[PDB]
Amino acid sequence: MFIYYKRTKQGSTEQWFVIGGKRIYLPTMTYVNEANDLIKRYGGNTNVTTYNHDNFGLKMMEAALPQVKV
Amino acid sequence: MFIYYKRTKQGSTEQWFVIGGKRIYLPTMTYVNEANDLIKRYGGNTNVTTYNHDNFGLKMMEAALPQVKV
Amino acid sequence: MFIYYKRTKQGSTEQWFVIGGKRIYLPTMTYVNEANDLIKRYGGNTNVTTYNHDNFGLKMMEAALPQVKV
Amino acid sequence: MFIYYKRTKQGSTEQWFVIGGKRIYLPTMTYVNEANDLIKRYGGNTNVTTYNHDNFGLKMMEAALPQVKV
Repeated sequence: MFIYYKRTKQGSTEQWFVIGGKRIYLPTMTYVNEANDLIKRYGGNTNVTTYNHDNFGLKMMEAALPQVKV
Repeated sequence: MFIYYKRTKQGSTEQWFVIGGKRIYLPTMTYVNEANDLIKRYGGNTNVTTYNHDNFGLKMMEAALPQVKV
Repeated sequence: MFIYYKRTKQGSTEQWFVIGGKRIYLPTMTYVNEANDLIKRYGGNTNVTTYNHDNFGLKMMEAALPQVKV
Repeated sequence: MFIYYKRTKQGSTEQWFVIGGKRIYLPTMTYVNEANDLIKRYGGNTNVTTYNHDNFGLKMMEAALPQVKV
C-alpha cells in the first residue's frame, strides 16, 4: 500500500491510495489521514511521488490497479 | 495477510482475515486460530486494530478487498 | 509466492503453488522445480506446510486464491 | 513488482512488467525506464530473468497474472 499524487490535465493535484491491487481516490484530508494510518499499521510504503497525468509510470499503475470508490 | 477487528453497528465485534487481496469473516475461534497460523507461516502482519464500522480506513479496506466466504 | 501441500480425501498429496493471488496445482516434478525457481528469484516464502483437505487454513486459502490452470 | 524478459517463438525478446498481480508488455525503452522507476520507488524486485516462451515458470506467471495494456 502507498499513496501517490496525480497532476490532472485541468491542473489540480489528486491524492490516490493503492491497496489490495486497487486504486482509491482520496476525496478529503480525513481520508488521506486514515490511509496514512493504514500504511503505518500494515508495513506500507511511505514514498510520495507526484505523477503528471500523461506519465507512463502512472499510466501503467492505472492500467493494472482497478479504481474502487469509497 | 493480517487480522483486524470490526465494531458493528449493532455493537458486536467481528474478526476479519485479509488474505490474497480478499477479506474473510472469521466465524469461530478455530478459524481465528488457523488464520493466525497462516500469518505466522507466511510472514503476515501481526498488527491487530479495531475499526468502528464507519471508520474511513475500514471503509477503504472493504472497498478494495472483496469478501469471500469459507 | 509459496508452495503448500494438500492431503486429499482419496489420500494422495498434491503440491500447490500460490502466485499473484492465485493457486496453481503442480502436476509434475518439473513444474515443482520451476515454481521453486520462481520463489528463489522473486523473494518468495520457502515454508512448506502440509494441509489436510478439511483444514480451515487451507479452506480459507482456497476461498481467497482462485485456481488457474497451466 | 519486477521486470522479466520473454524469448518469443519468432525469436524476439520482449520485456514484461509485473505489477498489481498483472502483466504489462513494455513496448518502448521509455516504458522500460518508467517501470524501473516504479520498482525503485516501491520496493520492487530488481531481478532480471529471461524466459523461453515454453518455460513452465513463465507459463505459470502468464496463467496467474492477467495481461493489461497501457
